[PDB]
Amino acid sequence: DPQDVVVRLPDVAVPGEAVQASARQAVIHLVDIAGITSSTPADYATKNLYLWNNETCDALSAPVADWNDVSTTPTGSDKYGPYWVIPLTKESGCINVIVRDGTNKLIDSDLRVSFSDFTDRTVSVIAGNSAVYDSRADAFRAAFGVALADAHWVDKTTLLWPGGENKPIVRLYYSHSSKVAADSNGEFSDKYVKLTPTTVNQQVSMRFPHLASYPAFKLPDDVNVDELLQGETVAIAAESDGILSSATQVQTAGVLDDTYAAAAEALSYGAQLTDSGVTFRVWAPTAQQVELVIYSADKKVIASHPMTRDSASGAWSWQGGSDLKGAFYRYAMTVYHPQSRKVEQYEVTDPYAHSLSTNSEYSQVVDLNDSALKPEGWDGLTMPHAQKTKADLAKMTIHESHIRDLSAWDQTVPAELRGKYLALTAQESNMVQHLKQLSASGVTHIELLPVFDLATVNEFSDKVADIQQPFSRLCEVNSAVKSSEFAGYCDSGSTVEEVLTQLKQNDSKDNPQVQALNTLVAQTDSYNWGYDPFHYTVPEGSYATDPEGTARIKEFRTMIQAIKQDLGMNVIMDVVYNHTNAAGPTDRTSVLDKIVPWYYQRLNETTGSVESATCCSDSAPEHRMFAKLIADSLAVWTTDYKIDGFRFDLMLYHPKAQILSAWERIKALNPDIYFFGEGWDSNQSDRFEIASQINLKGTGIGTFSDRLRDAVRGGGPFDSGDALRQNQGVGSGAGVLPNELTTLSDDQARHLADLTRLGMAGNLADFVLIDKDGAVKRGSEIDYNGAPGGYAADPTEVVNYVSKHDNQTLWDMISYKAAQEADLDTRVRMQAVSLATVMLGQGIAFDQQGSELLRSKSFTRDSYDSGDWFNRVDYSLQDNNYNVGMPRSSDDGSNYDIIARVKDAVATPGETELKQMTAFYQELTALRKSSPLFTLGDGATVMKRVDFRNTGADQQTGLLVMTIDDGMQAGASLDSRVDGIVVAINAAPESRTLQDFAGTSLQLSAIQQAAGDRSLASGVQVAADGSVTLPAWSVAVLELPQGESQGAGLPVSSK
Ligand SMILES: OC[C@H]1O[C@@H]2O[C@H]3[C@H](O)[C@@H](O)[C@@H](O[C@H]4[C@H](O)[C@@H](O)[C@@H](O[C@H]5[C@H](O)[C@@H](O)[C@@H](O[C@H]6[C@H](O)[C@@H](O)[C@@H](O[C@H]7[C@H](O)[C@@H](O)[C@@H](O[C@H]8[C@H](O)[C@@H](O)[C@@H](O[C@H]9[C@H](O)[C@@H](O)[C@@H](O[C@H]1[C@H](O)[C@H]2O)O[C@@H]9CO)O[C@@H]8CO)O[C@@H]7CO)O[C@@H]6CO)O[C@@H]5CO)O[C@@H]4CO)O[C@@H]3CO
Ligand SMILES: OC[C@H]1O[C@@H]2O[C@H]3[C@H](O)[C@@H](O)[C@@H](O[C@H]4[C@H](O)[C@@H](O)[C@@H](O[C@H]5[C@H](O)[C@@H](O)[C@@H](O[C@H]6[C@H](O)[C@@H](O)[C@@H](O[C@H]7[C@H](O)[C@@H](O)[C@@H](O[C@H]8[C@H](O)[C@@H](O)[C@@H](O[C@H]9[C@H](O)[C@@H](O)[C@@H](O[C@H]1[C@H](O)[C@H]2O)O[C@@H]9CO)O[C@@H]8CO)O[C@@H]7CO)O[C@@H]6CO)O[C@@H]5CO)O[C@@H]4CO)O[C@@H]3CO
Ligand SMILES: [Ca+2]
Ligand SMILES: [Ca+2]
Ligand SMILES: [Ca+2]
Ligand SMILES: [Ca+2]
Ligand SMILES: [Ca+2]
Repeated sequence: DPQDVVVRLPDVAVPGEAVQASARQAVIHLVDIAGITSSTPADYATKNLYLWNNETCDALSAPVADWNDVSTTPTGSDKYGPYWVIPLTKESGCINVIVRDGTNKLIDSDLRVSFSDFTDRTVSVIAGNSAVYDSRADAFRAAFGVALADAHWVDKTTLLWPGGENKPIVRLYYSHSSKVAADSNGEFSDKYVKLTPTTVNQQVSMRFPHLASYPAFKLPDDVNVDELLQGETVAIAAESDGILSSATQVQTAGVLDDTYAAAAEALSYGAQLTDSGVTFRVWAPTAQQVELVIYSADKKVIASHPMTRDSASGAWSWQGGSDLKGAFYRYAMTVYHPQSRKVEQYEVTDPYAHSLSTNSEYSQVVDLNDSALKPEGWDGLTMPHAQKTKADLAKMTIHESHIRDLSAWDQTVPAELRGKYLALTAQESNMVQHLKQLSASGVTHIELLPVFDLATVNEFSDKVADIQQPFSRLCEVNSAVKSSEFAGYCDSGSTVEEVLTQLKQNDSKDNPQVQALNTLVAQTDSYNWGYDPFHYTVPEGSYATDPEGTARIKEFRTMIQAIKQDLGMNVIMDVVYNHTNAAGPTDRTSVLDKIVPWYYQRLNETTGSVESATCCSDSAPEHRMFAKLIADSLAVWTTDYKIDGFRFDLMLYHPKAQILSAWERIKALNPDIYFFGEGWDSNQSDRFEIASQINLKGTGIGTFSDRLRDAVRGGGPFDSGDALRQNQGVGSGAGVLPNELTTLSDDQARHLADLTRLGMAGNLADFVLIDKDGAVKRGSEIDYNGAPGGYAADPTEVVNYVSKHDNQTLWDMISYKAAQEADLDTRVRMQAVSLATVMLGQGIAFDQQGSELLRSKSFTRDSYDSGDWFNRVDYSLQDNNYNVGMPRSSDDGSNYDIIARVKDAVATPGETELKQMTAFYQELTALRKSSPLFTLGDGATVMKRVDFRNTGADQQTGLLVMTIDDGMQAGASLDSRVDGIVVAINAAPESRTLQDFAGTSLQLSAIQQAAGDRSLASGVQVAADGSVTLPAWSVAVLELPQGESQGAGLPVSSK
């Protein structure tokens, strides 16, 4: 088309520098983009700089602090703009500048000119842009070149772009093999499509509501999208004469979904065994070439196959023989990546990989149904615990565990199984026997921290050193140790563990030496929580005895079978679909973003940079093919690994619709699978309806409740310093046993009691209780940091807990918070009292591995990379890992002062306390499952049967009294043995007497009577008249015994 105006650069040269700063000088160019378009010779008399020294930048020589002084006018100027020569006292550091016309800012931003980064101290700026450029050419190309990525090709015919609104020429340029750039004639001569303004359709605004305010443009219905998506596309806008306004890169995930997803969703992906052979398929709708590279066991290329592109789906496939089973493979990609703007060439593992080589370098063809990859009996393995009804689900009592935390320290686990899946098969080890005991007593589910393929442990054992090994080994594999203050131990002949123990003696807030060595250990040990996804649907390799090939698959299943069959527990996996470990075209662990660049990651709407609000490389579960990958991945964990439930990490970054979609998909495989996650606020509500506590009401999708958690623990996860001690919780005596720093008022204490009672009734929005002032409140009317406290529809949608892998352990919180006068035995009872609010509540019960052993991390708040030393759990019951060194200073350094003040208040728990806490713990879990009344499942049923005494403004502070009705006003007798239950948690130093049940023949539960002196209710007195005397820091479960008819019980009061 020749009538089309040709888009071109300004008909002016790219500018050199006006002047170059001399000694004790800096030079600022203002590149006058408007006057480069020229017309009228520009007048710069009113341009001026405001120059001042503060504390961070002070190099200016004679800065005039008078804001109203506009006399710092240009030193000179040429056709490209003015420049300023600025005297200096020094050529290092920086200067502060605001660029003005008169007193108005041309750049609404205090500028810092760093001599350290601009060594010739000669920089350029442009009006309306806070960026400091090294040269006018750079700034010039910034203004008249490609920049950012704010154009959004969202379906076949709709481009959303700011830069093109009310511009005469708006075009989508595209180049198959090079980056769209101006000619030798300054002309953009690459091929393009023409764009005409239009109106955002309803389907596009529904799909992309965060973009609905973007100026919309239409493409011809006959544009060949497949051709444009093969290379670079750049949206370009231009004036009426053809001069370039702006040019930006294009985000294409919307049009990729509109063009390909319907066809692509019908296909299955990865290396798939069939009856004819093996079918390979990978989704790569923008790739120019995909070659399947086949590797021998020793990683030699033994074949290379150009794959067949299916043009409806953008998937690539190839079919080979059945003998390819066990073979290693990668996809050789030829694909444009917008981040580098190059057509990249690299081999990538399969995102649908189901088996891996060591350290995930190669994917491997596997048939997960092979009986060689199954323990004997696998196919008939069943759930030891039902999950079918809401009452089934409410019984869930979760023990959140980590593969190394379980066995790394257990000398009774065979050495070669320590830190391995197979440690769970060590039937006589302390660890497994302790777990069996916990299961007999009513822990029902093991929840496993990441056992999918994580990135952050090196699976080549030669490159790893663990604290149980010689310190010389640590030196060999970690070259930083050589130049560390611990270098001398390289010759010591002792283990790293022996050195860390030795370092305990002089370790202090002033000499944090244990943490110092451990930070080096952490770089090259086997330890990480593993919230760092490499491949979503392969087991982690470092947890296998053999990480090379399929061995880990059978070992994983042997563990799963042992937990269900040897230990009697169901299994929940933590899954982390909300982010990838890395993105872009070069990083070793960028898998998804090498194959389909900019599709699987969530990007900033204007820069196209991968967002990091999760921590890392944010994913895009709102995109259709990643939603499919998630669902397909869960299908394998469900069917092929027999996982009973999934906990979604940062579920709030997922659309509600996508989570429910995945759930219906998985429920069609197994109807009893349970989904829950972290449903905080992801700040993504502008893009879709997030999968949050609030939005998931009624769905049956569970969420961690932070309500009872914070009320019982005290404070919040972002407390530091004195606040860690001041913010006592119900479990540590808020308002009844104050420590020396706190100012908690009685009203504040009663408010925590409201959140705790609300949580023990399942944290429902509609539950009705009497609040701290004696007023009638619905759950949703109790405040929690401004949000409605109660949010659920059924208690199965709420997971209560007072300790978790992240943030401080319960014991460390009690240690921060307990008054000096609380002795060691009282603190053990505070731990049990805290856990009682979870274990005796209607919400699903969740707890950190080792709360029953008073688990400590030496005050470490965030132990994800703190190794075996700080995450130690001692199943030989010698101690609780308390006081083993100051925690990592980079995250807890601002807590050293309060740590040192509170740390040594009482002795460190030893074997007597550990056994006592475990008995306490098993007493609580046995109580939880002793009656269906504790686990009613259905919220309306909770509302009809659960009530509280000792409420209102004159309540006895810290005394929690819950009643569960099994009498006629409620409905049927769900429990044949009792007409009602009373739960009384006396979180207080005073003994207390209940008269609410005078005359009722109330009696103590048989479980607690049988524990005798060892019971949380030791010393409870039930008088003849039915009054109950509760010791300090006690938990009592009482019951109305049943006679041969459902009695009156404990009718809920209508309020
Ligand atoms: O001395 C205490 C503060 O110390 C530190 O501040 C120093 C800076 O670090 C240092 O760089 C330098 O400041 C320079 C600054 O960085 C440059 O940007 C520039 O400032 C000029 C600015 O760019 C112009 O726009 C203009 O300012 C006008 C402004 O735009 C206009 O809106 C109005 O300002 C009024 C505010 O709108 C109004 O809210 C109110 O201000 C409140 C304020 O909001 C409130 O927070 C409180 O101020 C606190 C402050 O928050 C504290 O942090 C602390 O200040 C210290 C800083 O933190 C350090 O950074 O204490 C303050 C309490 O005294 O109370 C204010 C009420 O008084 O009123 C505003 C004024 O009426 O008016 C101006 C009109 O000119 O001109 C600016 C310069 O004139 O140049 C700065 C160099 O002067 O120096 C700082 C030390 O002086
Ligand atoms: O994103 C990086 C962080 O990731 C990890 O954080 C995870 C948490 O550990 C985990 O518990 C969960 O958090 C959710 C939480 O469980 C839910 O309850 C809820 O959180 C809400 C909370 O309950 C409410 O109280 C309220 O918070 C208010 C708060 O009460 C109030 O005091 C104030 O907050 C101020 C702080 O008190 C004050 O100290 C300071 O905070 C600074 C901080 O000092 C500084 O170091 C820096 O923070 C860093 C941090 O040090 C880094 O380690 C890293 O944080 C990560 C965590 O460590 C991970 O464990 O990066 C941070 C910076 O990005 O900067 C802080 C300030 O920005 O000032 C605070 C105010 O500015 O106000 C708030 C009210 O706004 O609302 C809470 C909502 O967030 O939901 C949580 C979901 O985030 O999951 C986390 C997963 O990421
Ligand atoms: Ca320069
Ligand atoms: Ca791994
Ligand atoms: Ca580590
Ligand atoms: Ca956002
Ligand atoms: Ca009954």
